[PDB]
Amino acid sequence: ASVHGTTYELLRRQGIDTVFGNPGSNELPFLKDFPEDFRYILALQEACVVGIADGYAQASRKPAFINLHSAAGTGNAMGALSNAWNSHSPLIVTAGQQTRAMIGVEALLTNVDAANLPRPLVKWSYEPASAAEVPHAMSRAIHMASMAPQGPVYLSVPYDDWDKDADPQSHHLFDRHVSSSVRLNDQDLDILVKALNSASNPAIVLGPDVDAANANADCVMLAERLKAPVWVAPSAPRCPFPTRHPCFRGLMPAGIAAISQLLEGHDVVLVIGAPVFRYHQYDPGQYLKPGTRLISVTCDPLEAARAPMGDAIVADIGAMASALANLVEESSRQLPTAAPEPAKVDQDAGRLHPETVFDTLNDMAPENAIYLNESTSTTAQMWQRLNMRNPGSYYFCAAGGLGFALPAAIGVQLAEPERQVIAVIGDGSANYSISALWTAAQYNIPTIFVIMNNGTYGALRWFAGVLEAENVPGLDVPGIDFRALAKGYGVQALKADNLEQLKGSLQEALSAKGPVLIEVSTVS
Amino acid sequence: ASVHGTTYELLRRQGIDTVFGNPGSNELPFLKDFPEDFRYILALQEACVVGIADGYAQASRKPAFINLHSAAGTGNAMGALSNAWNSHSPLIVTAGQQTRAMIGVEALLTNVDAANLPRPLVKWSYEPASAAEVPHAMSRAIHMASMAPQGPVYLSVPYDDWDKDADPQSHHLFDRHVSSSVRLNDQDLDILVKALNSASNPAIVLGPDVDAANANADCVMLAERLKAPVWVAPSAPRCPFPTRHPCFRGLMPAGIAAISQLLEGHDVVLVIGAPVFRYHQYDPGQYLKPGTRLISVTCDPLEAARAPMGDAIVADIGAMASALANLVEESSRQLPTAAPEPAKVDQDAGRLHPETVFDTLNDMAPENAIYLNESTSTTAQMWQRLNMRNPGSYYFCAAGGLGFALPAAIGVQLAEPERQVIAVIGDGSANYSISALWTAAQYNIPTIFVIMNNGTYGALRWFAGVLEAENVPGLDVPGIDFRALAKGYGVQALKADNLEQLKGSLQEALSAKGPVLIEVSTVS
Amino acid sequence: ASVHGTTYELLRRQGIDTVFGNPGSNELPFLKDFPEDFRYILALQEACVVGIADGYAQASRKPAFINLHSAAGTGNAMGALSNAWNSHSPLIVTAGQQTRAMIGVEALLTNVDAANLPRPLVKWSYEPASAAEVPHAMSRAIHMASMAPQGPVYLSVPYDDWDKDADPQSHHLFDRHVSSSVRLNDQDLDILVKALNSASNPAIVLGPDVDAANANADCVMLAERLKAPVWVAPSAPRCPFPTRHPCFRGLMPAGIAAISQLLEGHDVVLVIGAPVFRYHQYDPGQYLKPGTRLISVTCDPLEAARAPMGDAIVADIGAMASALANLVEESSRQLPTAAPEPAKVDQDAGRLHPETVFDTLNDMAPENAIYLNESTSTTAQMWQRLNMRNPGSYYFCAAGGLGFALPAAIGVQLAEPERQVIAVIGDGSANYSISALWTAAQYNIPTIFVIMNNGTYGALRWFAGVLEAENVPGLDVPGIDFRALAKGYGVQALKADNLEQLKGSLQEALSAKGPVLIEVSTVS
Ligand SMILES: Cc1ncc(C[n+]2csc(CCOP(=O)(O)OP(=O)(O)O)c2C)c(N)n1
Ligand SMILES: Cc1ncc(C[n+]2csc(CCOP(=O)(O)OP(=O)(O)O)c2C)c(N)n1
Ligand SMILES: Cc1ncc(C[n+]2csc(CCOP(=O)(O)OP(=O)(O)O)c2C)c(N)n1
Ligand SMILES: O=C(O)[C@H](O)c1ccccc1
Ligand SMILES: O=C(O)[C@H](O)c1ccccc1
Ligand SMILES: O=C(O)[C@H](O)c1ccccc1
Ligand SMILES: [Mg+2]
Ligand SMILES: [Mg+2]
Ligand SMILES: [Mg+2]
Ligand SMILES: [Mg+2]
Ligand SMILES: [Mg+2]
Repeated sequence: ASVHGTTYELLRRQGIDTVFGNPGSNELPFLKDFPEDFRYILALQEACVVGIADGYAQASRKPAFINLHSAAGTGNAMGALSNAWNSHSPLIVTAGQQTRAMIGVEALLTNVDAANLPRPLVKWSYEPASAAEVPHAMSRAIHMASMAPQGPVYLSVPYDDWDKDADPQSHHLFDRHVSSSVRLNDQDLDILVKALNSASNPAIVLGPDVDAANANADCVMLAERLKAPVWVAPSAPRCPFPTRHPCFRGLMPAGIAAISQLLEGHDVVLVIGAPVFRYHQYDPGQYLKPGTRLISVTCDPLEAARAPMGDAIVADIGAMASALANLVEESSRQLPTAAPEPAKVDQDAGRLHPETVFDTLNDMAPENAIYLNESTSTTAQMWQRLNMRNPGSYYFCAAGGLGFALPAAIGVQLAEPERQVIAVIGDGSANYSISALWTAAQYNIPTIFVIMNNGTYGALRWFAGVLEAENVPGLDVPGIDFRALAKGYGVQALKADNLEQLKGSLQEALSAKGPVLIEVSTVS
Repeated sequence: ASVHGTTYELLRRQGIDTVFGNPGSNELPFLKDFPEDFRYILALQEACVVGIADGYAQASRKPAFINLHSAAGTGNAMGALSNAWNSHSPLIVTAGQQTRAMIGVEALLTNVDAANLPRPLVKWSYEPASAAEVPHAMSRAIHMASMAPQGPVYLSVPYDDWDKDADPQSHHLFDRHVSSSVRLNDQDLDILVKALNSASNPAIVLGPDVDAANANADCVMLAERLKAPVWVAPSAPRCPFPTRHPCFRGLMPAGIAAISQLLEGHDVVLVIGAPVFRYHQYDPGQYLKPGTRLISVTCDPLEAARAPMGDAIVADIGAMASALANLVEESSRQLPTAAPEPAKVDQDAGRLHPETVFDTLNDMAPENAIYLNESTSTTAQMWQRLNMRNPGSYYFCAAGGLGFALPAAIGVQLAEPERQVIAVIGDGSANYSISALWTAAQYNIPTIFVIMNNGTYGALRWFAGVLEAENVPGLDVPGIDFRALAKGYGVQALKADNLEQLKGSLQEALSAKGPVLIEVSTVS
Repeated sequence: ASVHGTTYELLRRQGIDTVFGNPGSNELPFLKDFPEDFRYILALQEACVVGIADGYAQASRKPAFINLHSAAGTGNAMGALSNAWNSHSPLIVTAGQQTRAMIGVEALLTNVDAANLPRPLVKWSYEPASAAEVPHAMSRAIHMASMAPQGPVYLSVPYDDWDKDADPQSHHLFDRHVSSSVRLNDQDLDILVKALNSASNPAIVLGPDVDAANANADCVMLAERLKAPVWVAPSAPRCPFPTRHPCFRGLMPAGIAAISQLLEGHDVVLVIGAPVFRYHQYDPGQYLKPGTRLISVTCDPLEAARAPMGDAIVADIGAMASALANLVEESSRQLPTAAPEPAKVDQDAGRLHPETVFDTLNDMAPENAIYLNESTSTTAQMWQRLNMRNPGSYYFCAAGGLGFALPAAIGVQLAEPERQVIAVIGDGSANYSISALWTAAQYNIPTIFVIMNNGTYGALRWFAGVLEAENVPGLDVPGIDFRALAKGYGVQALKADNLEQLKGSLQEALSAKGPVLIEVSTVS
């Protein structure tokens, strides 16, 4: 058997059937004779390739396979990997290396010191010492990406390895099943449960890993039993709780002071599947107000280590959420009252306010719609005006790296063909991975792209204010015709300069059979 | 003064007055109060930012300053840096870090293990241990990028450093002048000169570093004195010799066997400013045929070390070229006869043959035009059909990383306002850094983009044929409207489906006052 | 031929004939059938192996070859490499890797992520992608270590590579000659020479690289022509000037303020072959007093970049020293007056004062003796009381890493069999690489070890006093019998509790035919 054959067998046996990539000569020996049980998804640029795969992996809750071209290709995807790292996305990144016979002279396309290139943005980076080792190395890649805490991995393979003979003993790799579905031991778990049962005024903070583990339901239960309010950890990469459940209290602002203020009065704060805490703006203060004790359940040792306060338990979020939900007692306290609906902002017949757009989307989008957010200055209003009842309904660049939403929305839509994906992207953000649109058109992936156009890097103008910065260059991005760009890549385009047009566009997009981009004129 | 003030003073004192970047919050403290003697060039995506700066640096022959946003921003430019590394481009890459007070918890936007991120694609990567150290660190960055062998450097700075007080002793950094303009010692230089004077049938091979050092003229002289043929080293990132000079013998094919064959019969082969040798395709054979001795003059120790044959001298290409040109004796041998003009290929009234395009470009483009090449399957014909008489007239992604030409052409044009830049880019390559177009429009940089559209990854289909590799997915890129894309970013667009239209388009583009993109229908 | 045969051929052809190492199974395939024209020097511990090789390389002024055992072996030598890096020691460090067939499972002895292990203490670190590449990789190692700035390199080789067939084209590696013997271009050199000729009160500061390039003589000339005082850069790893020459002004204290004070009044300060400046203690002040201009000639770009002041020229120290010495005019100024002999300290009939020891050594040691210093609290008196007239007469751990002197002295003695090597080592320092003594005994290398025994980490106690730091543990090292330790490794031992015994011991050691260790009772 060839390394080629054995590797594809390993891949299918491990459940992989899709390859996201952008071809190069170093990868031809791998891509040739592409198995009929596999499908290839092409993207015009590596940032888009990984972005799409990322969305696919996050939504499908299974690892995604990627194939890039040597250093340059890997390099173009580094930004995307920074996000994947923060979202614990199980991505298997493979890149073609020059033929071993020419790595020495460093012939064009030689990935020099390869394994070090994607570092420190991957859980594991490696290049086999021989062709027969490739299948084994691939096995390691697959599991390193899948084990908690999930994350991106990198494997570099010289192109002349594929045709070489594979080690017969490689078949032992095919059905290996590795599990990390673990939870705190019984004795210690009871101690925790008792603490929760004793809490006089508990509070729960949920992170992206909850949604990744599809522990949403269990968390809803846990929250109802403890009759506690639920917040989403700051800089939320995903939505781990139904935003209209009586317990939900929204997205926590990414500030130290802001959060300790919010948690004040709560004797026990239980954080699940989130870093403690992904702060953003500099909002100095107390990590926790006196009287508040924090307990963190994370799937990542690195998260537990850097938490500046509280205790931590490193385990599987799904296993823990389930266990806790079924052990805590039903508190006799009154279930929290649902937060009131947000106020309806004034809206004339001109350019739209973000609030108006979200309110409209909320009214017209299907209940199981999936949103992606890369409209950097409107995140707060968005989290308040969109009723997301189900899991996997929200995605935001986990590392703040723009250029994620657009390609990722295509991946998500590819993973969830039965759920309408709607990506709300700022006019500035839309440019980073604009070429991703082509993939949606080509494979007819019905993603809807709502471009919020205010002609400026809104969020930055905001920070400029708080940072009290003046004469800052490059904050405006005028002169971009998104309908023209959509046309450039074969995607139906619509324009919405006012509320009536927005409604009309949305209605048309919703019923359209292919991808659709709507350029919305928003207020600065 | 502040770290902010002192740094800008250091920058201007070191000749820097332009900042290429894409803003983020971590960089606001640095960009605020932007000095009036500086200019900011905004690009919609980091790959474009570095690409533009790269072209600017290569053409201006002076370092270029870049400002990116934390990890994600740096990550998006990794592909671009792979090229910069191969072309010895003096790029000073600076990226904003989170405020020191929040690096510990790893707040959103914290560049974790920062210095390791751009490795191994930079000569130096660093993050200061204190705010007062920033100016010094900046000084190191500037010089590390400028000293031979020039290359990209990385400096990460926590955003709260800028407002801090600078060390008064920093003024000692302002006017530091570091030189690496060195050449082989007298005794040894004479030994070399005598060897060249004794060569019965010498041959000269020139690399990108010759053009970078503007040693072109001196090399022409050297070639005429020795009455020797001149070749351009394989995978040429730049053109180091007038392509129509009687001695010129063209671009060497990137094959081991092909090159040793070419050099057979030449007793002494002098290679200047090039790696020995940037092979590409696997063309096994002898590094050198018996009877051929090789001598390499490189500015990079890494190049001299990995050369699989011949002797080497590590020194400044400019200094050496000059010295050699003035010391070698005038050989009595007959000056080589100029190569004959390439044949005119058959061309009907339909889609154009690449040859036709280049022949036309050669006839219509100004004599001091500057070309950029990212039409991967037509490089050979291009090098044969374009008469490039002057230095800095050709640029090709040094590492083979696509997405360079388009943004780089804008940088070159910005550096050479008096020379018409014409970038010939394949329809596939054009997508990688498509958003760069916006910058050309915004700053009205009159670059001309000629998109060779054959709807496929030509170079890849070719190779597929050698590998007789069949069933290779993702080799075609149909459905892209480049005129629409150009419109999307505000750039005048034209279409050329045949020779007459090509001529008309070129003529219009040439006289146009702003950037122009021409979509040319080429044969598959 | 085999990789084994071809590599040894490359080694001998490149002038290497000695292998310093400590064997392991991964290295057996390389060491078997050890060529008769090579010699192996065994050391009991890796820190000693590299230490010995380091001394050998520095004295012989040629690269030294080392062979260590996988990660653990490389690991034990990391401290030694830190010194080698600071002294620009051309060391070729090779370590045996597990067989390629077992690197995947990480069998015992697998050097994981090998190339990263010695980083950042090596100029180049690498592991070949195939057996046939080994000879080429070795070639790169040899040259990367030898080119300016010289330094240690690392090459990891799977043990199953040696028996594999070597690429026939490898013979092209055998006689490659790479040169970096370069100097500033003519035009710019004259500008420099004129500046020196115009200096009204020039000063010269010499570094270790001067002695490494054996540019001592030329510097003496240069100093006499300019009639300028000469200082040795702080933390001197070597002695670059005859310490009793009328111009010599001694070792500069490693303090910023101290040095700018020393240089005050000198309009032009020329620094050659030294970092600007290897400060040690925190002595804040001005880098240079107003009126002083500094010019640095360094062989290391990293040195030129971090210099906080002055101009710099990166070139070969030998070439530059020679050129300058023969171009500067003979100043009409009065040649500096030789510094007076140091005062003779009071010495009773008890424990000895360091001063007494040095005075005695100076009187009894041959004029071409070679000293090594690792008596951390007596460096100043030593530099004042030892008349070192010739080059390669002094060595001090370049990075301050103790455990260098003892093994290095053996290497130096092995390189200079005709010069008596005398290593003055503190009782604390002697322990770090104590086992090195065995090698001296085994190969009968007549090194003389003078242990300064005051039963305490003297230098640290000093610093403690500045910090007025009190209650610092682990500063005393009582209970060590060095004569017993010497006996343990088969080295003749002597004791000196007073001046008469010292004289007697030295006299006996000097005439002894093998290594000799003298334990000297010094005052605390
Ligand atoms: C790759 C990358 N480059 C730069 C940034 C910094 N940045 C953060 S928000 C922002 C503005 C983008 O705004 P847009 O999406 O147009 O909408 P708005 O800010 O008005 O919400 C920028 C440039 C980033 N996060 N990622
Ligand atoms: C960033 C990056 N991704 C992928 C590749 C691999 N690659 C090399 S040539 C090529 C084809 C691009 O072709 P195009 O420019 O459309 O024209 P051609 O000359 O090939 O017909 C590709 C995809 C690369 N070099 N760089
Ligand atoms: C490997 C290593 N460990 C620790 C130190 C720190 N250190 C510096 S000087 C010193 C004292 C050694 O003293 P000794 O050689 O006995 O003599 P004296 O200090 O009295 O001169 C120590 C422990 C070091 N430089 N290197
Ligand atoms: O795929 C390849 O071979 C490689 O990326 C390449 C091919 C042709 C031109 C530039 C770069
Ligand atoms: O610039 C920033 O602050 C940062 O990149 C950011 C801001 C807002 C949303 C996402 C990311
Ligand atoms: O040389 C080896 O094989 C290896 O270092 C080894 C061998 C036996 C015991 C421990 C370690
Ligand atoms: Mg990296
Ligand atoms: Mg905007
Ligand atoms: Mg094409
Ligand atoms: Mg290390
Ligand atoms: Mg002591």
